[PDB]
Amino acid sequence: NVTTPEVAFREYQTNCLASYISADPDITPSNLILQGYSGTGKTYTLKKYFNANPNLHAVWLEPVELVSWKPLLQAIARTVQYKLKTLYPNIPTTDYDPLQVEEPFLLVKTLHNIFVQYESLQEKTCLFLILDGFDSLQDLDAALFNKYIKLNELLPKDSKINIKFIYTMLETSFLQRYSTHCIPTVMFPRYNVDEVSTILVMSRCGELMEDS
Amino acid sequence: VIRKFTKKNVARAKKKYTPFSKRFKSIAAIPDLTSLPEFYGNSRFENKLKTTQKHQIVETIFSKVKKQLNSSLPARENEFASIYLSAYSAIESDSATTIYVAGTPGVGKTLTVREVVKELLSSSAQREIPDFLYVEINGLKMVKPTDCYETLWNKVSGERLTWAASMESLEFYFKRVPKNKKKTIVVLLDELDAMVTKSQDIMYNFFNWTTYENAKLIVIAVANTMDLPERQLGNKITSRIGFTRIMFTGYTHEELKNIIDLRLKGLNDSFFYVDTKTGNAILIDVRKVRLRMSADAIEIASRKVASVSGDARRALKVCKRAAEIAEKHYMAKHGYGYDGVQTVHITHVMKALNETLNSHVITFMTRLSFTAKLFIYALLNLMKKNGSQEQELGDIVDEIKLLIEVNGSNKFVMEIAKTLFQQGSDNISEQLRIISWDFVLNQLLDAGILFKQTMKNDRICCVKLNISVEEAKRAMNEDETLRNL
Amino acid sequence: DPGFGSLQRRLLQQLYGTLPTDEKIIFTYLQDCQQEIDRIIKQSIIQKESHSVILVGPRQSYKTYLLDYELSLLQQSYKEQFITIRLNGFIHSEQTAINGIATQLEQQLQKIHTISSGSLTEVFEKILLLLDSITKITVVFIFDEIDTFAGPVRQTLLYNLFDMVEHSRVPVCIFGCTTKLNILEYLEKRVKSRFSQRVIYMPQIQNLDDMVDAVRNLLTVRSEISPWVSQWNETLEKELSDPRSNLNRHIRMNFETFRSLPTLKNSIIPLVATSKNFGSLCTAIKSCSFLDIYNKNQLSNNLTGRLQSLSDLELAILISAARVALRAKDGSFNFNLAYAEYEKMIKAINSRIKLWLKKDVKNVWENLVQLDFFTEKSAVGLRDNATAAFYASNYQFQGTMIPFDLRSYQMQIILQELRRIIPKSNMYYSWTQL
Amino acid sequence: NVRMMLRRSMYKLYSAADAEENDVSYDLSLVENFKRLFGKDLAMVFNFKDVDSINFNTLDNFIILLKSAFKYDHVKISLIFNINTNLSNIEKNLRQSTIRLLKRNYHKLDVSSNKGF
Amino acid sequence: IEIYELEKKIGLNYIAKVFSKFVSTRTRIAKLNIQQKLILCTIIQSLKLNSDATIDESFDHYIKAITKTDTLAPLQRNEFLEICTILETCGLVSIKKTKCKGKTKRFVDKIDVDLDMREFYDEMTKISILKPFL
Ligand SMILES: Nc1ncnc2c1ncn2[C@@H]1O[C@H](COP(=O)(O)OP(=O)(O)OP(=O)(O)O)[C@@H](O)[C@H]1O
Ligand SMILES: Nc1ncnc2c1ncn2[C@@H]1O[C@H](COP(=O)(O)OP(=O)(O)OP(=O)(O)O)[C@@H](O)[C@H]1O
Ligand SMILES: Nc1ncnc2c1ncn2[C@@H]1O[C@H](COP(=O)(O)OP(=O)(O)OP(=O)(O)O)[C@@H](O)[C@H]1O
Ligand SMILES: [Mg+2]
Ligand SMILES: [Mg+2]
Ligand SMILES: [Mg+2]
Repeated sequence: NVTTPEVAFREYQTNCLASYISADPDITPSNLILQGYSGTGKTYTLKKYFNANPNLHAVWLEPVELVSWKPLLQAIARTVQYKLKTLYPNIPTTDYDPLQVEEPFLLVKTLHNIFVQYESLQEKTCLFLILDGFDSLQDLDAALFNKYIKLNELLPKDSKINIKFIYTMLETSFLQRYSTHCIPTVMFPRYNVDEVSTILVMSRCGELMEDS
Repeated sequence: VIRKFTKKNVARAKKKYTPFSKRFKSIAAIPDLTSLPEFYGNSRFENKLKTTQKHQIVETIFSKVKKQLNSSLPARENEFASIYLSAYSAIESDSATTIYVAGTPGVGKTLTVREVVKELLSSSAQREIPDFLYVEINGLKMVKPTDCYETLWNKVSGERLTWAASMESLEFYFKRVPKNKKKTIVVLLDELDAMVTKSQDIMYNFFNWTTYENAKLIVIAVANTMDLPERQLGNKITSRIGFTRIMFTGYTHEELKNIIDLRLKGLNDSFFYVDTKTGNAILIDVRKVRLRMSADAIEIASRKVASVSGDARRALKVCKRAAEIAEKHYMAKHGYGYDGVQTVHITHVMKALNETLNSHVITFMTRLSFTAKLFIYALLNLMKKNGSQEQELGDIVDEIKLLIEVNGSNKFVMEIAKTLFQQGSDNISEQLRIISWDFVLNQLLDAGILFKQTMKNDRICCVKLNISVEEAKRAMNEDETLRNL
Repeated sequence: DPGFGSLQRRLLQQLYGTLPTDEKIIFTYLQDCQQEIDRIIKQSIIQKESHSVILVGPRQSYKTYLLDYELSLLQQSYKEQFITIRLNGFIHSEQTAINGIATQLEQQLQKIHTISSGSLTEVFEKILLLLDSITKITVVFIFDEIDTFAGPVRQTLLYNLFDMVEHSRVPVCIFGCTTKLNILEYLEKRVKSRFSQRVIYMPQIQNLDDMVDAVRNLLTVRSEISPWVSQWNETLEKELSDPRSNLNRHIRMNFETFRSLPTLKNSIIPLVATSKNFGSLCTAIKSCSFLDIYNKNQLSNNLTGRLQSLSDLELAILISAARVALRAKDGSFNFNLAYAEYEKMIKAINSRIKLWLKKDVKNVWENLVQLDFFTEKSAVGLRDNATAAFYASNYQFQGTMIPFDLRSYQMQIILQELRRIIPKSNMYYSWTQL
Repeated sequence: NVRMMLRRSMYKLYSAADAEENDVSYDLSLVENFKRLFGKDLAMVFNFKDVDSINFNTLDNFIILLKSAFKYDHVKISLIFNINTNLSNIEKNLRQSTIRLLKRNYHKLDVSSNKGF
Repeated sequence: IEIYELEKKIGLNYIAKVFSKFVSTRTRIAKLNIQQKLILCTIIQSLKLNSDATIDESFDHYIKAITKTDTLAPLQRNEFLEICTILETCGLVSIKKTKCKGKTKRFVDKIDVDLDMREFYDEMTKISILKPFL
């Protein structure tokens, strides 16, 4: 029950996003990876997909602006409960401080404490945590992504809020480090010269209209 | 004010900082600490984990055997006598001493020391010796190694202090306090190697307090190794520990038999009312069933364990595993659930012994895919070609390409080349790596079959076998295709 | 067609395994391991016997799936008999696992009917007072990635956990999960002595019939919740029984390369979901052309696909650098030597095409470094853990203080691989031979 | 490194803004949520001293990191580069994408002690 | 004094019994099975070529010695390790764990041997079938 948008040369990628991202938490994977190099339309296609489906609840994070793992954990704990406040304004909550999160298990504890107070909701829901540029953290090691892979197993199973992680990656070798985890991955290959010309015309002609 | 960072999860215990040397105005002002309410020790969570059963569970005939074989002294009598005589002489002479005990795991060190101090407490209960305080410090049960300072002082005085204040208090208590105002303390230091820090201050302090004239302190130090002080400690601590050290040897098979048959005194060669409707057995529709364990089964278990380790835990677990295997076979044929003569004979013990000894490694590489086994075969060929025990990944890529393109008359290679380089499509271009190349590499890395080096160049990165080459070739010879070429 | 929506939803949640517990799918090759795990957990929870067992198997080999299935099976019939503590070796450290055990203990004991308050010394001795010390509640420990706590320095948590298993009055079940085959050699001698030596190796797929039977279990709808169920089951059985069908060919290819049912599920899910009606789904499962499209997309950012996106100047510079690296004995090159080879090749082509200056070849060089065609000489790259990465970030490397034209680089693709899949009709193909 | 550069920049920004007008995390989300805490927009002037002595890889990565702040309507960023030798010696040390970034609005100003006597 | 009290003037014999109790590779070898004796011979031979070798490198050398001699049935790695663990508990083979020296730095288990080499060659040359394995 999802709307597929029309992206000019990312039609397969858009059908894959429609096949993987839905409001039903039963038929949605815990982790989803979008892999492609710079200017391959990953952000553009993901934004078009979430604009075509306003019922899907998405939280957007830029891991490049956070630099390290501890601000990334605090950013997740801040933005998740801010979105949950603005989504269900009549649900009474407790404002946990995101600076209390200093370790990954503290993030698990804080997310549990946030999610146990939305248990009066009717239907199970999806909260999509989009990490656009995970391997663009200046301070990245090989063990950080394993924590985010296995994070869903520490959160309660029958919760009304079920967090879903969408990762965006640049490097092929970084993604191939984690191939035995069998995460669903959509690849965004580099554009053709014809596709680059079409995108450049369709995105810059109107900007060349009203140049003074 | 604006903070450079925050510590919002600080949890600090309520422990005072003032040591015992400042607790009284003078040495002559210290009272009798034996006549003090909080000194020398003069379980709030045990009701948390209880609930109602709402069921009557089935206890089969083998269940009592499996409960009697749990870890929770016919063979330790000389060691008991030595430890008891030293501790008894130190208690009733108001002397301070160190008793060193070492051994391999599960040879009964902790059990013998605990039974020695139990018999000493029984002796002091009937006024044969002066009364003493018993303290256990396990070095592997401490968060910080300095917490032993916090523990022992809390066991002596009842105070809760920080560790440097606690160790100052213990130094003042052992050194300066007179003997007539004190009590004897027996301290068991279990897992002594865990109490070894960079500067050996804890070991020096604990063994140097035993060289104080007023201390009335007995330290029973339990260690893994006979020459742990000679390997890891300074010469002052090795001098203070002493030359007289007590070795706990591994058990012989007669003693392992004595332990096992002491566990099986009240149910081996005995009758049970079995109630074959459910199988729930009651010790003296319902049958009288004799239960026995074979004496030769205990013989072969005790002989194998006594040759390998002498561990009592290992022997008890082997016999318990044999009883579990027999119980599984028994409940399979009746369908008894959990809610004549049944024997734990030789073959259950042999299946219990061999299930720890059979290796899954060759069985694991047997059931891998073709591409993982082709990786291993190419790595073995490169290892025998250039003689190196470390091969570059690009060499493995070229060796796999060479083995596919050289054995191009093999029917399996004809059938699988398009799969390996194109995924059988004819819309996918020809690939430089095989299909599932990174998958099987990462799989062999998670299994621990391979070691890889941390370089970001994929071609010049090297790979090593972490398993035996003989095991790898024995796995590679089981395959029908790779043993041909 | 709401019936197609119902059938598509049912197929999708069968493929994600999110069925109710009574409808959960256990493959036939997984059944013996499932029974052994069920017997161990039933002897722990029902019969109050303490157990210690490590599950050993590769990633995505149903270690967590079987444990979760067993715990949800015993959840519906013996709910107040047990609590569950979950630890993960990646998330939890040696100090942090104590706090995790304490906080899970209080929130699990508040679910049936403080321990977690204080410093780490107080919390750990309170956990020991609770565990080291009507019916008794079983405490089930699920320890994922238990190999990270069996390290070479000290194994304090594993020591105290196995001591609770072997010498305590509260019955405890400890399940370790790892990928390491030689997990028993990781253990310290006293930790191994307290361990029960009960290791369960997860079953592998042994033959192609196991994969075909598992696919049959996954895609057969065993409930009549759609009117299209019988036709779907008929067409799926027709395709699986036929040895020459496309789906059997894809299963055979997976058996030869990946031998992984999660890998096949990741391709089957968008085939099911991208269909818009029942006949389209039947055509999709009969042809499996989407599986070919998916397989093509999974490789499109590999070394082969990244080379086919290069421009002519990019390809020429890359060929020149591969020539210089082949002639070198350390396989190393810089921007100056690659530009010399490039200008030599352009001169010998135009003597037999625009020559770009070094100022403009700088950009193409930076793009080639960015697309992981070149890499810096003896660069470690991404570090294993956060400590080593932190050490590397506080060091100034010698390859970042010299000018860019003298930095040593090495090729991720050699000139022979460049010759192999650059087409024969390309302009610079003749210079791939040397 | 880039982490310490951003952390010092955000500590200086938060300290100065609270000095002129609760703890936050010293990263670029403070730039994102600046008008939500302080009620007015922001103009940041970065003054890089001794560039010729700086690691140009770290400087390039910090510039590309600051480029992410252009997506916020309330942010204006100025960069000052104190250069001791010449411009070409530093344009050979940055990436070509960084040179294209800096060329959009830049001003050279030759101010030395020995300028025109 | 303690030995006198347990076994019952003191004398010289009790001092000598103190030094006998609280203080040898000929007797350790003599208590072994010929299968166990071959394993010890291969291990000291294994630390001749590599001189920092693992279990799986020592076991690889052991399987080489058998195929050129055909003395006793060749056995499996785990069996090799428990006989090597048998030589732990009688006091000949010593096993440690450290990071290996090489391009890859991860943790391996190794064998070290310090038994007196003068008495090792005397005990093994009496047995004719073990003399190929020196
Ligand atoms: N298919 C497309 N149709 C129209 N415009 C497009 C398309 N793809 C990209 N663009 C334009 O090009 C810009 C760059 O794409 P985008 O930001 O999505 O790239 P990206 O892959 O996310 O890059 P990066 O890794 O640098 O973040 C878009 O913001 C948009 O203006
Ligand atoms: N002589 C014995 N008689 C009966 N049971 C014994 C004997 N020795 C050991 N056991 C059994 O084996 C268990 C292990 O013994 P113990 O805890 O004393 O070992 P340890 O020598 O201190 O070993 P570790 O170095 O592993 O701590 C005991 O709890 C008991 O069940
Ligand atoms: N609770 C669950 N419910 C449904 N499916 C599950 C559940 N847990 C795992 N799976 C599925 O099982 C498959 C792989 O099994 P699983 O996750 O148990 O692997 P594992 O061997 O435990 O992995 P690892 O070693 O990485 O922890 C995947 O398709 C995954 O989605
Ligand atoms: Mg983007
Ligand atoms: Mg002990
Ligand atoms: Mg798992």
